[PDB]
Amino acid sequence: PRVELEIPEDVDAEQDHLDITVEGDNGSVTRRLWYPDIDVSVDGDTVVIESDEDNAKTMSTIGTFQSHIENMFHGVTEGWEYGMEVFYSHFPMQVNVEGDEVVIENFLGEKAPRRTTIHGDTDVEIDGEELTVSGPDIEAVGQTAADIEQLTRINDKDVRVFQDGVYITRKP
Amino acid sequence: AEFDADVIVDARDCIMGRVASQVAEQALDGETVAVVNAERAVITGREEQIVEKYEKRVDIGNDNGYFYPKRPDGIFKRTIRGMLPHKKQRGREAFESVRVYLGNPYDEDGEVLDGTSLDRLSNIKFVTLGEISETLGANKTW
Amino acid sequence: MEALGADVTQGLEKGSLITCADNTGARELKVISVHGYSGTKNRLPKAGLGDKITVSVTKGTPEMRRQVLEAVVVRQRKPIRRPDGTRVKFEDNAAVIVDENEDPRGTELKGPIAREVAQRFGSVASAATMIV
Amino acid sequence: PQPSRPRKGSLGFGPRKRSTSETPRFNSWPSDDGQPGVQGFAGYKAGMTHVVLVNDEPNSPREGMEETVPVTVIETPPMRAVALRAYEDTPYGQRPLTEVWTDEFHSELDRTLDVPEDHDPDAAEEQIRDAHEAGDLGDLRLITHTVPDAVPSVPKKKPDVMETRVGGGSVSDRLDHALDIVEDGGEHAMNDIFRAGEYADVAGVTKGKGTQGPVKRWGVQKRKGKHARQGWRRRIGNLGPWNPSRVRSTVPQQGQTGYHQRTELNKRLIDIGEGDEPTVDGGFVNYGEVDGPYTLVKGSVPGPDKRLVRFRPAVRPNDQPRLDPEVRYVSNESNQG
Amino acid sequence: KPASMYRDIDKPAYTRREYITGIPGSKIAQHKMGRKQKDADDYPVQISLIVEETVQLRHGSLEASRLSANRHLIKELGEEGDYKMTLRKFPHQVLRENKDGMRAAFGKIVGTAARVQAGEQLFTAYCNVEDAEHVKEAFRRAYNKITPSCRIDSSPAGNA
RNA sequence: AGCCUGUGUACCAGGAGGGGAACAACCCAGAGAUAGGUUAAGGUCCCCAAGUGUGGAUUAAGUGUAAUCCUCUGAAGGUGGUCUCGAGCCCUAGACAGCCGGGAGGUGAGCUUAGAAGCAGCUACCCUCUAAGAAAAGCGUAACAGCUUACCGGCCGAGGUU
RNA sequence: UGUCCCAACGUUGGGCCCGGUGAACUGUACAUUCCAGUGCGGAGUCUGGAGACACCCAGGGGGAAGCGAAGACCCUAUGGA
RNA sequence: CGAGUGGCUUGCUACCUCGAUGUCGGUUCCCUCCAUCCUGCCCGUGCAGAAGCGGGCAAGGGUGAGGUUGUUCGCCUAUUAAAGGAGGUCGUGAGCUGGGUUUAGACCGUCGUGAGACAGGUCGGCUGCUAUCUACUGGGUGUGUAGGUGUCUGACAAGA
RNA sequence: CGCCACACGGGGUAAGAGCUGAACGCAUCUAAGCUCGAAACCCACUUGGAAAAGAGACACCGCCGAGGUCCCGCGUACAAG
Ligand SMILES: [Cl-]
Ligand SMILES: [Cl-]
Ligand SMILES: [Cl-]
Ligand SMILES: [Cl-]
Ligand SMILES: [Cl-]
Ligand SMILES: [Cl-]
Ligand SMILES: [Cl-]
Ligand SMILES: [K+]
Ligand SMILES: [Mg+2]
Ligand SMILES: [Mg+2]
Ligand SMILES: [Mg+2]
Ligand SMILES: [Mg+2]
Ligand SMILES: [Mg+2]
Ligand SMILES: [Mg+2]
Ligand SMILES: [Mg+2]
Ligand SMILES: [Mg+2]
Ligand SMILES: [Mg+2]
Ligand SMILES: [Mg+2]
Ligand SMILES: [Mg+2]
Ligand SMILES: [Mg+2]
Ligand SMILES: [Mg+2]
Ligand SMILES: [Mg+2]
Ligand SMILES: [Mg+2]
Ligand SMILES: [Mg+2]
Ligand SMILES: [Mg+2]
Ligand SMILES: [Mg+2]
Ligand SMILES: [Mg+2]
Ligand SMILES: [Mg+2]
Ligand SMILES: [Mg+2]
Ligand SMILES: [Mg+2]
Ligand SMILES: [Mg+2]
Ligand code: NA
Ligand code: NA
Ligand code: NA
Ligand code: NA
Ligand code: NA
Ligand code: NA
Ligand code: NA
Ligand code: NA
Ligand code: NA
Ligand code: NA
Ligand code: NA
Ligand code: NA
Ligand code: NA
Ligand code: NA
Ligand code: NA
Ligand code: NA
Ligand code: NA
Ligand SMILES: [Sr+2]
Ligand SMILES: [Sr+2]
Ligand SMILES: [Sr+2]
Ligand SMILES: [Sr+2]
Ligand SMILES: [Sr+2]
Ligand SMILES: [Sr+2]
Ligand SMILES: [Sr+2]
Ligand SMILES: [Sr+2]
Ligand SMILES: [Sr+2]
Ligand SMILES: [Sr+2]
Ligand SMILES: [Sr+2]
Ligand SMILES: [Sr+2]
Ligand SMILES: [Sr+2]
Ligand SMILES: [Sr+2]
Ligand SMILES: [Sr+2]
Ligand SMILES: [Sr+2]
Ligand SMILES: [Sr+2]
Ligand SMILES: [Sr+2]
Ligand SMILES: [Sr+2]
Ligand SMILES: [Sr+2]
Ligand SMILES: [Sr+2]
Ligand SMILES: [Sr+2]
Ligand SMILES: [Sr+2]
Ligand SMILES: [Sr+2]
Ligand SMILES: [Sr+2]
Ligand SMILES: [Sr+2]
Repeated sequence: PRVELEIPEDVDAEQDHLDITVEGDNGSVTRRLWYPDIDVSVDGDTVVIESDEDNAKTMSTIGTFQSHIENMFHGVTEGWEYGMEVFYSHFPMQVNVEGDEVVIENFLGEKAPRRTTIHGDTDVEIDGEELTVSGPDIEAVGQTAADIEQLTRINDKDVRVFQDGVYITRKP
Repeated sequence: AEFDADVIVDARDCIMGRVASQVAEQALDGETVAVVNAERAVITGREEQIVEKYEKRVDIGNDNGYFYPKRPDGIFKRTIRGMLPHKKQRGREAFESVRVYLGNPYDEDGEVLDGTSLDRLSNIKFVTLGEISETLGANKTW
Repeated sequence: MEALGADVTQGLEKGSLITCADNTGARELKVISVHGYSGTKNRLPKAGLGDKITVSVTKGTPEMRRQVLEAVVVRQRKPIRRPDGTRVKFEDNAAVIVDENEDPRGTELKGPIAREVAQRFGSVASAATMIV
Repeated sequence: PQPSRPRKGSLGFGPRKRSTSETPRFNSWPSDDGQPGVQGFAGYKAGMTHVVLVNDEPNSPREGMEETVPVTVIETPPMRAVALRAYEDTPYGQRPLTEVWTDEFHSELDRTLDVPEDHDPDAAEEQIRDAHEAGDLGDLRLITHTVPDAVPSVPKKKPDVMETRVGGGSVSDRLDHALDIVEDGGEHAMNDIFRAGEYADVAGVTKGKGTQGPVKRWGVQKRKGKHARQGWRRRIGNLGPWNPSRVRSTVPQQGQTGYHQRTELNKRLIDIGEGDEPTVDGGFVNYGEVDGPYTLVKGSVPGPDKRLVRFRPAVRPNDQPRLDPEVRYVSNESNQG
Repeated sequence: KPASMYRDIDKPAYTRREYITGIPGSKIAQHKMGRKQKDADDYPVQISLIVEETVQLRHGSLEASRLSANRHLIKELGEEGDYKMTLRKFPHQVLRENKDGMRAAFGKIVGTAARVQAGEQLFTAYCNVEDAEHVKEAFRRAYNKITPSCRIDSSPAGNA
């Protein structure tokens, strides 16, 4: 099978070996697309994903390589953004960005601060009870958002009663 | 400390057991062989089950002893020993005229033996001797 | 528990017979167990100054005899070491019956108590005449 | 029901054989942080006494109060960092590359080594710096020796020699730092390395006890009750099951006990001084009198009096440092009595 | 007692009541179920449960499977649903048990079983094209209580 | 049961040599000495004589690389893991899925009930506008509200479904 | 009351080294073994691996289904008392 | 009702051993298994919390002291994070014990005309050996690598 | 029976919580990829270790003499050694 992806005019796609780099006005993203007998290449103004194999496993990855590439196109231009709201009942939760990680304090009244490191060149901006996670690499951005929500996970008590935490509000 | 090898084999991206088999065959024929870039030699399959096997060999033992190597250096050298009658004179002689190295201490480059090559573009389920050694706890001196 | 404030060489074991330093009606106590303790194979469980122990009343009034109660060791013959190095030892081994809250069951303590003990069980202390 | 019970003795300090070097040999060194600096020193054990200190622990209910603390007195006169050895990184680990020696040697270093008469410190240095340029340089260490002569209580004059790593800032800077020490004459002291109140790891060869049985050597029980009168008093039950048909090396047996190297972690240095303040009346038993550079280590130290003990900045301290503890009293009462 | 003890055909046929006494009664309550007054031809669908291996099925197993199957058909079609199912086999083989070592070992009589050759129909149902799936479920529950694997074969039924 | 007890036969016993890791009776084989040659069983990546043989396919589990067997396990049950073959039906008059838009009036059906208005129960389940739109399939409400399904239209474009 | 918790230190005689004296038990052979397997199913000796430079001193006894005694149990004998 | 795994219980068989492989229980000492009792990390709950209950990963460590009884087992007591189970010739008598079982003495009940008998009860009742080989704990002498001193490396190995 | 000392922190995982993500336009923690996550695994720490047969490295001294043995006085050592 063969699939061709016309690259956007705002974007430039370069690739050497199994790595592919995509750049736009919003930044750049490099990925490794490695799978048995699936060739990914930049043919002029289009990216080509092809293979002589056509079994269920090969077709699966081909479809995966595509979305990853289209996602890179999107991220280098429009960019990726996830929205998050910080909710707390009794204890005021302090959420702040420090260095390359967001720190949460007073979660459920805890003395020790909870924290997580931000992935990639991802940017995290907080305004009141709202957080916006954004960047070109959907992987890094997507994980960072998830990590923040996970960072307030509770296993010990009934979640229905204790709901304090930062939740993904808008998914791009 | 200098090893006049008649043959210098490059194990990079080569199937360990297939190279080992030919190096043994040649050592028995009287050739002095030096296997180079051992840390880059390869072994196929699920990294998880491959490692479970080598970890078991590391955990085996008792007073008599079952000293199993952890470095790509010795793993490979042992792989070759299991293909040589190392307890017989001719076998020990062959085994002792074979050596394995991390990286390549020679100026000349080794040759790639036919049939032992692995194409990374066509395979994803394989592991590297170096990766195995690191998992086993070896000191990545290479 | 709260640091005792001294080093103790347990001078008692399960089965040891000791004096009941109070006016509960119990005269002699037998050590059955030591609160929070867990020993090792063949080792007889040991107790010393400051430990809370389960006891059975060996000698005393009919009503008290044979009752299984909690107590606190207040004195022992085997020495203990204080922060300044000095060792301290008493004339006998004694304990005071105490309740679920660690308050002395009796109304008066008999004989001296170790400062270290008094500090750990204040209510027991707030009943002592002498505190050495 | 056959109650459980941990085994007798640790399997981590064997084989329980006689040590090869009476001089202890560290198998680890502190991490590189502060300015370059030698990561160890040495001295000779003298004896013990006690001191009274003002509690330092800011988390202690007794902070600021008198506290009696046992102390082992170690005579720590100046040592000579006589050479600079460089290690290069190779496929088979670290290997000595070369050494930079000096000219001024203590008058009796010739009781142990064949002191250099013809040496070239620059070719060596050159080779070293070239190795650094190439990026094949492994850690840097100093060949060090003690000056037994400065210690009257110790009969020997033959210096004890040990290698001590130099850690610190950047390699270029500590390499320069190393060369400085060496070239001078190598003379350095306990001060230059440790400060009272810091934690050190002490290493030494324990007191020898020759052959001892399982009870003493491994802490196994003696036979009990009636079992102690039949002909067996201090022998273990058995050497193993029917199968495996062999005696495992893990069963407690007789043999050499003592005279083994041991590295005791986190020993607090109570005080580093010089003079005879810690000395004891009548003299330390089987040692002599102290009057010179000394170090007071909190607690016990492996080895008999006179044995060579080695210090190193603790590699795994549990607590933060509380420098220069206040010593209000140092016992000088006779140790006989 | 485990079926492993009697599921194979490793003994002579033992069925002669004239020479065997004390034979326990069968646990099978009914062989013909559903509306047994109506004919089988009066149905558009005919589905049988076929045994894939030759075996012996003790009456306690025939009862459990039949019960656990008709029960479902009753629960899904009612105590009078327009269907009918037949257990076409009867436990003729008498089973023993040697319950003294191997001396005079001939066993005492303990039960009965039906011999079924692979490929045969143990059960057969007749339903309307509507309840065709309710019967397939009844059989699924039936073959779970007998030794061998089974094929749920659909005889008259070209409405798929 | 590597059990007990029959029957027929070949084998061990009393049968070498070759193979089967080893291994009385499993395979080849019945054998004077010595010599050359060709095969048998079984094998041909190395250990160890002979292929890293050819055409093709499947497997990703190190499954497997184990004729027979006390010796080699692997079952009932389950699997949108993957490959191959077949049948029915739908589709460029645009299928399947997704997304967007519409989902409307008589009329909160009648009964029951203080009330029940798709959605407690009982019964009925009809017709207008129209490209569609139930006397309502699933939540939801104290009952409404509200959220969706059916149903129609659009965007999209090639197989889809059983 | 050291039977025990829980062991310690000490005493005398041995043990250890030296001079002299100087046996016995036991010995199919070979024998540096270990892990698995196999085998008359409980192998230092067979198979596959692993380990293994030779010799000597002291030791406590895991194994040699250790040595000692043609099993006192059980059965058998057209045995004995 | 159906399908299995183990080889901890019991039974079956009579393949090994009668020119002997010393019983049970305990003790001492060592290694192991996981079908996990505690401890670590998880999932569900008829999960508010606290705590229960059920389930998953996981064998690093721990799992103790006592009363009857020879007991194994089990019952009981106070402690405990918990006081799990099992294999190693039902590990362990050329290690210990000798309470039970199982010689010769004796009594009771029952059986027998009797001698005598009875997984019925009861009191008493013997435990040999100087280690040849192997195994291991420690200690030496030589040879090999191939003039001496001093300092190291670190393949491997042990640990809870 | 007394006294002293005996980690924190990394790395990779299990169960599990998730991210991106297709086969199957959607969905999906999984098929490729990734973020986390156990007293458990590896490292950290301690102890042994040139007989590691690839039998090792460095510095200096020496080959008419460096070093060593016997001898003598002794123990921080020790059953002989
Ligand atoms: Cl080993
Ligand atoms: Cl060989
Ligand atoms: Cl692959
Ligand atoms: Cl207790
Ligand atoms: Cl004992
Ligand atoms: Cl013939
Ligand atoms: Cl494999
Ligand atoms: K016998
Ligand atoms: Mg006990
Ligand atoms: Mg004194
Ligand atoms: Mg005094
Ligand atoms: Mg015969
Ligand atoms: Mg031929
Ligand atoms: Mg060949
Ligand atoms: Mg397998
Ligand atoms: Mg006989
Ligand atoms: Mg008899
Ligand atoms: Mg007669
Ligand atoms: Mg027989
Ligand atoms: Mg014997
Ligand atoms: Mg499990
Ligand atoms: Mg709870
Ligand atoms: Mg364990
Ligand atoms: Mg036994
Ligand atoms: Mg024995
Ligand atoms: Mg005996
Ligand atoms: Mg004996
Ligand atoms: Mg008795
Ligand atoms: Mg008589
Ligand atoms: Mg009898
Ligand atoms: Mg008796
Ligand atoms: Na492979
Ligand atoms: Na090993
Ligand atoms: Na004796
Ligand atoms: Na035995
Ligand atoms: Na024949
Ligand atoms: Na053969
Ligand atoms: Na396999
Ligand atoms: Na005594
Ligand atoms: Na022995
Ligand atoms: Na089974
Ligand atoms: Na565990
Ligand atoms: Na008991
Ligand atoms: Na036995
Ligand atoms: Na025993
Ligand atoms: Na005995
Ligand atoms: Na015994
Ligand atoms: Na981790
Ligand atoms: Sr070949
Ligand atoms: Sr046992
Ligand atoms: Sr040293
Ligand atoms: Sr080391
Ligand atoms: Sr005795
Ligand atoms: Sr054995
Ligand atoms: Sr039969
Ligand atoms: Sr079935
Ligand atoms: Sr081939
Ligand atoms: Sr092919
Ligand atoms: Sr067998
Ligand atoms: Sr089979
Ligand atoms: Sr199956
Ligand atoms: Sr062999
Ligand atoms: Sr002996
Ligand atoms: Sr015999
Ligand atoms: Sr498991
Ligand atoms: Sr738990
Ligand atoms: Sr038993
Ligand atoms: Sr019982
Ligand atoms: Sr009895
Ligand atoms: Sr009797
Ligand atoms: Sr007796
Ligand atoms: Sr030689
Ligand atoms: Sr996962
Ligand atoms: Sr050497």
